[PDB]
Amino acid sequence: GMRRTHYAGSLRETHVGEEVVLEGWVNRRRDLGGLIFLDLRDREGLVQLVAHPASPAYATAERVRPEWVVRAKGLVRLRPEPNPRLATGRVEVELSALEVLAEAKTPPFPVDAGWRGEEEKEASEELRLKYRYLDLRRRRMQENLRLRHRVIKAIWDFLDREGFVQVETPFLTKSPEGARDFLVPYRHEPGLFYALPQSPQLFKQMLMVAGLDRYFQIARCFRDEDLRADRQPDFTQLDLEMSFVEVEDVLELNERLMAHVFREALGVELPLPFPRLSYEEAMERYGSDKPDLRFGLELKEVGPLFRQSGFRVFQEAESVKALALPKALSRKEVAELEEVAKRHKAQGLAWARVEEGGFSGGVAKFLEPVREALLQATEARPGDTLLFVAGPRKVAATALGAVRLRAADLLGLKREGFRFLWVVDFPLLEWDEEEEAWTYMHHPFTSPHPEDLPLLEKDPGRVRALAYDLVLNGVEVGGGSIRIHDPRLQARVFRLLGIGEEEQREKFGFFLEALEYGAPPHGGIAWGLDRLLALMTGSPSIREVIAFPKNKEGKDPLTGAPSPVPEEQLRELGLMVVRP
Amino acid sequence: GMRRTHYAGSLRETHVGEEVVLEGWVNRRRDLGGLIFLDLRDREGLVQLVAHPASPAYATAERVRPEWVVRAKGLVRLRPEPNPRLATGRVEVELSALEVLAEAKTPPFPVDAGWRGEEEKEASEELRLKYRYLDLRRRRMQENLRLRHRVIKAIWDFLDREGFVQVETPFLTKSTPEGARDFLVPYRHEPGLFYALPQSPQLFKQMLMVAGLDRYFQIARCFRDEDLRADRQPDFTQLDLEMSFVEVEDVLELNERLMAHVFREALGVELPLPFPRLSYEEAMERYGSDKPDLRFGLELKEVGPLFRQSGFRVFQEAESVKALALPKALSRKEVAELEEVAKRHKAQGLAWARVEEGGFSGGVAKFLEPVREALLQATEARPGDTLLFVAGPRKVAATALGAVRLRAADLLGLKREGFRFLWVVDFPLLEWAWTYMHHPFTSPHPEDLPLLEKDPGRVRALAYDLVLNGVEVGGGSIRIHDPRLQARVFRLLGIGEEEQREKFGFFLEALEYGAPPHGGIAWGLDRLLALMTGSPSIREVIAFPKNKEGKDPLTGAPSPVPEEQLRELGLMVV
Ligand SMILES: Nc1ccn([C@@H]2O[C@H](COS(=O)(=O)NC(=O)[C@@H](N)CC(=O)O)[C@@H](O)[C@H]2O)c(=O)n1
Ligand SMILES: Nc1ccn([C@@H]2O[C@H](COS(=O)(=O)NC(=O)[C@@H](N)CC(=O)O)[C@@H](O)[C@H]2O)c(=O)n1
Repeated sequence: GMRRTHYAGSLRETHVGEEVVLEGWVNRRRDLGGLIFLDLRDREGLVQLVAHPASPAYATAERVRPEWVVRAKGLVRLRPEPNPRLATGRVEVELSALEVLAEAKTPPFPVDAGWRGEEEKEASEELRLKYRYLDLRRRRMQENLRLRHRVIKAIWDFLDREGFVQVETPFLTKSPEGARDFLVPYRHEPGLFYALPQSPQLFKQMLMVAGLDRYFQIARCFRDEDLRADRQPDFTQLDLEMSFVEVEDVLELNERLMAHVFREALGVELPLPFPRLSYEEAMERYGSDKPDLRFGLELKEVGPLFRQSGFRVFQEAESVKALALPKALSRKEVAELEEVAKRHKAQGLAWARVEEGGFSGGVAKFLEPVREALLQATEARPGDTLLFVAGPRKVAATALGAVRLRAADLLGLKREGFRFLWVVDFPLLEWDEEEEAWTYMHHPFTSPHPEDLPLLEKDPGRVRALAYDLVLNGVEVGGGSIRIHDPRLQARVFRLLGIGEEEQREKFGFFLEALEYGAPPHGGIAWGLDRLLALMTGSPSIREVIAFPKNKEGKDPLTGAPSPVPEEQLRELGLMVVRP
Repeated sequence: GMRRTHYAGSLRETHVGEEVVLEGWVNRRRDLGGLIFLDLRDREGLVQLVAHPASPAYATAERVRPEWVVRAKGLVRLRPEPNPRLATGRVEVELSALEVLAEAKTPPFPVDAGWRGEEEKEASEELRLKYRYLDLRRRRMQENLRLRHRVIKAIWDFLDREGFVQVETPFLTKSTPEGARDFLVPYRHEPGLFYALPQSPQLFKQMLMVAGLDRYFQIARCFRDEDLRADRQPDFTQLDLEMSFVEVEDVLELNERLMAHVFREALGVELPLPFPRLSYEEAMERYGSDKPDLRFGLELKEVGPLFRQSGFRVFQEAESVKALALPKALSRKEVAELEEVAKRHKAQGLAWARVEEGGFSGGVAKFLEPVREALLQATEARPGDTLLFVAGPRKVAATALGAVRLRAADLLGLKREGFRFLWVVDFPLLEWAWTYMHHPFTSPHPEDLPLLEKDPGRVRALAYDLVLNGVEVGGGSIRIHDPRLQARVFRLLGIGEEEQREKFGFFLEALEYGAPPHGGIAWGLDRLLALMTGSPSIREVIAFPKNKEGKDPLTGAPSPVPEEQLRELGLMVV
């Protein structure tokens, strides 16, 4: 068997007196009165080795430097004084033998602090990526990757128990989730390409046409986007699909799955069921379709209070939303929130102060005439600051919701734990304020609400979709919908989305043909697994939970990708780079 | 909750008297005696629905057609006589309600017969792939896909219990001009730059050992743009794993126990442990192949040193004479077929003779009588057998008679059953300049290190192949962890410093920061599943594979893109 008798970090006082064989890295060396103390490290943590001048191990111990790899043999003994910061801190290994398995030069940044329970100083992330195989030696990074393992295994255990079949779907496939495709040139016929899948969407629906009833996959997705907002060129989804389901069936299975994952991998109990908010409810109350429920400060509609007001900017607005903050803001901070508001298309931010009887600052003058109704509507107390955005309903909600989020940081609100929620009853179409156009919030295979089918031709903007988003702590961690299984309806919805019969055949003809062979009712969802793991670990970026990620420009400092290829190779593909 | 109360195929006599709600596809319809029989299908199998004339569902049941999707409601009853070919065969459902959820076109081929336990006529595979979502309705295809699920879950269970960490590695990585051709991905923001899809996770998994994770695995997709002949797909799946502080023995032992766990859990088959082991040299000598089929015997025997004084010059002067004893007197037709198999494998010919009770007859029988007692003790041949001989260079004679041995198995109608695994070990590190076999990180055998510069062709590697029924299903090695030894192997290969950096620079630098001893392996998961299912191609164990030519008839890929999509990438077709 193995030479190793134990993981180094697993030794305890119950092993005192045993002879052990250990293998690991030298976390740190210190010399004292002729003794050589080596902190030996493996994935279970540190244990102290002691090399005595009279031991045969001593000559070898004198050569050793940090990050060298050694095999050590000796007797577990109690330390005269224990180190309470270490799990092995009561014991040490009295070395009888020591062998160097590998030498090492000094690393470009330290990896030893976290194994001692000490705080790690911030290193340059471009350097950590360039030497990612050293960065991954740190305890925090190994914890992240081992949590990732435990989450996926929990997912397999639960979905296997629920009868889901794991199916691996293609990577070299047909050239659809609202991004650009990554292409792969076909070598034998220049001008031909594969595309990497933006998601397995069409394949998992075909697996329902095939009668497998329920599917899942830990799927890699590839999307060529502006990597703004911590995007990686490829990323991981828990993808799943079910047959003969309504929305509620998908929502309940996912809730139970999430509670299982959090229980088994984090030791956290998630109360069930998750809260549910409709799209309109979410934006009315929070000004966001990804509400952060870790704090209050809900938005209130006060437009109907100003229909007789001399303040034309309020009186003409479709909506005036208000938010009461429990603090008297400085003029600098107010201007900061005003800038946030203006960055979200608002015409501006109004403000005032609540005092014992009257109001002070900003627009207080125009607030005095409606004081009684306003205080009942906002629940504001003396010392608060009231903020207002006036305008069209979606802008006013969205602008003051972003002010709300920013203000939680300014006020230092303690936001704790994991607050999941479903957002449901999305409209089928979203209005692009900029491009003056209708676009789909979810992909084109999302089923409209069956009660709304006659509105597809009469009034498309009132049409509800059978779609849903899963939100965690103000972050979208999942999204899905019930699908269209009638080929007539899917073409009808394609026509509505501005897709003629020619484009339908060229992009989706194979899938529309599949719908004519008896497609069952089906629906599904996909989680953003990297996003979820980042939240579960409190990481600032999904790069902390991916073993070998790209940097922010989608480049790989570790390997040098992306890079040129030999001119010979590029000519074999029958392509050339166009001259600027 | 769900509308259905049960999977259609899960109903048994224990459900008699319950009212059920079922959803599925119409497998077939038959009218007999005024009753309408509908075989309702879902993934657990078929159940008979019966519509009686008085029933509200009677008119609906008469109009439904194959592959329509329906919801049925009724009472579970015993059949008057059971159909034992169905798991639900003791029961049927008396319909009270029947609702059509989707109509269906007549499929281009039948998918109904397997679910009744009947043989299925072979359909054009190109037609099956074009309508793959329909092909996957067949019972056979769903069993393959569900077996694949059970194998992967069993791998996760076992390796998780043994302390392995699953780690996902990059799909967009560095293109290298190293050997097999990469599939490329253009980098939009800087035309002329490309990512490559990974040929394997090799460098990432070794770096994970340098990172101290101790033991890793991944169900990994590999992409290799090479010749697709011999049932290859442009991408395929490996079970990929790596371990620290191991010797060859530690890797083989782990993989043996893992494989036995997989077969027990996913197939209900017991694999005796340990697996047999043969060195590469023993495998070549006894079977003429580095992937021996152990499902039958008929071992090759070296008889060269028997004819060093025989008059038969072609035997007497050959470097090697290999012999094989077949337990059947063959026809002159059969011998000439084996002879052509030998010549097709670079042999000069195939000598033969029959073994009689007192001596030999036919072919080269005359030159065999002087050495009869020794020839028979070496071949263990009995009267009635037929001796085949190939004389020539050692590797050629072995390889040719090994292929003769395989073709002979079919001629004799040998029963080849079950699952026969073995390890092939102690491969040579190199082969003639000099070149490595798989990748250049494989460790030399420690006791052969001084021969690296003196006698390189005799240096053994710490490399191993896993073979099942004559097929390579896995390969790996102990890796080099000493950078000075890795540079030493590169100097032996003539691979300069500028070429090392351009091809492995980031990994060779990683070795300078303390790499532990480590080693690993990868299984060909598709290949293993095809063997586990008796499928003739890995296409049968992949949900949506390419055809034999590498194209996808289902979606039409690879396909052109609009010129604007390609111009945005800064590339053009020449
Ligand atoms: N660049 C990114 C993008 C996304 N994601 C995460 O993928 C989820 C689903 O993606 S999705 O595009 O919203 N819809 C789909 O892919 C559907 N096919 C799923 C279905 O309808 O069943 C999002 O909710 C994010 O959490 C992430 O992490 N990084
Ligand atoms: N076109 C194919 C090719 C292969 N394979 C299967 O991958 C195994 C390993 O691949 S390998 O190429 O022999 N080496 C490696 O990839 C090393 N990184 C493994 C290691 O050293 O740990 C083969 O033994 C086949 O069973 C398959 O299925 N289809």
